[PDB]
Amino acid sequence: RVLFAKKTKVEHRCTTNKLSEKHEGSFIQGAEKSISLIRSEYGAA
Amino acid sequence: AASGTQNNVLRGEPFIRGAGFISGLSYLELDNPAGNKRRYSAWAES
Repeated sequence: RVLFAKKTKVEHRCTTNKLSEKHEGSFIQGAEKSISLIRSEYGAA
Repeated sequence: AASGTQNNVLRGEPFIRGAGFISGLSYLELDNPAGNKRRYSAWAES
């Protein structure tokens, strides 16, 4: 302002950015086998 | 929006060749994968 004349200018600006990525997992595998022989029929148990 | 797909198919075909006891081991495969010890002994005796 100079002296009548008056001037005023105000500017405001804000920005915000956010990113969140999360991944959690588990996989399990297990195999077991057997084999046997027996050299009366009652013993088959 | 949420969508879920469930699909599980398990089929068994036991072969027990005990004339009458042969069908027991085949029928026992429904929900019971492991063979019964007593039923196995009965089939062995047969």
